[PDB]
Amino acid sequence: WQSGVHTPHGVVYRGAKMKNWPEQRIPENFKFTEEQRFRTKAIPRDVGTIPRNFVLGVLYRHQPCEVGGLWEHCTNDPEIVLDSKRHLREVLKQAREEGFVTFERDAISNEWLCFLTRERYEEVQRIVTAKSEAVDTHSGLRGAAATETSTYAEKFREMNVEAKEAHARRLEEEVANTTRYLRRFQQREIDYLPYTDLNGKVNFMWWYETRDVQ
Amino acid sequence: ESRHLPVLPMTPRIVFEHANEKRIDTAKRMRRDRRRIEELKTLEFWGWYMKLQRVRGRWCREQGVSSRGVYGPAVDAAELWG
Repeated sequence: WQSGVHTPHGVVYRGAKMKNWPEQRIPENFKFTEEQRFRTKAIPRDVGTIPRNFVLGVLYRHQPCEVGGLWEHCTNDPEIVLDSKRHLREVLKQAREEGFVTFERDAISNEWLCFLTRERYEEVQRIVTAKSEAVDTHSGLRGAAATETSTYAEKFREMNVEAKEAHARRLEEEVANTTRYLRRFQQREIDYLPYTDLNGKVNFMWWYETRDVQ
Repeated sequence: ESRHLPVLPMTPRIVFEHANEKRIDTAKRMRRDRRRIEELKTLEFWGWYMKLQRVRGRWCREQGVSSRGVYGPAVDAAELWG
C-alpha cells in the first residue's frame, strides 16, 4: 500500500515493511475517481502461523482488547509481523474462523471487545510459552549478564508479590520506546512468492527476515 | 437324546456360509488396506509437492524472480490490481 492514496497524507503504519516495495511519495492533490476506487483491489495478506501466533500473543497479553487499543498494542509490541490494519483484520477474521477470537458488544461501552475461546486458551498458552522459550534459547547475548538476569528475576518476583499494574504500564512505555529506537535502525522485511497448490488455489509463501537499515 | 456339546454337522449350507463370511472379510480387508496405501501415497505426494514449492521459492529468491509479471515491486506496492 501507499500512504498518500490508501490513507490520508501523514498516516504511516510502524509495522513490518514489505521487501523491495518502494516507499514513493505521492502528491497531496492526488484523489481517485469514484468508479476507479470501487474497482480497486488489494494484495492478499498473510493469514497463517506467524501472524495468527502474534495476534494471539497480543490478545493473551491484553485479554480485553478494543479496536484502537488492539492496534496500538500491536504497534507497541516489538514482535510486529503484520503490515497494515487490513492485514490485522484479515488475521483476525482467520482466527475467528478457526475458532480462537470472539467478539462481544461490551455492555459498558459500545466498542466491540475481544476475548479468547477457553477451549483454545490452552493452545494459546502453549504457543506463548513455546515462543518465549525459543526466543530465550536463540538469543545468544541473553545470559551473558548473570547479575542482570538475577535482578530481572527479582523484579519479576517483586511485581508478582505486589500490585504490578503500574509496573506493567511502565514496562509497556519502555517497550514502546525501545521499539521506536529499534525501528530507527532495523526493520522486519517480508518476502513473498505466489504459488499454485494441487487443489488449484493460488496461495502465497512468505518468509520474514530482519534487515539493518543503518 | 444327547448331552454332548452343541456341534453343528458340516453341511453344504454351513460351509457355504463360512465361505461367504471369509469372502466378505477378505473384501473388507482388501479395501481397507487399499485405502491406507492410497492415503500414504497422497500424503507423501503432498509432502514432495511442498518440498518442490520450497525449492522453487529458494531458487526464485536467489535469482531475483518475483513471478509477478514484468512489472517491478511498485505495482504490488500500489496494490491496485493484486
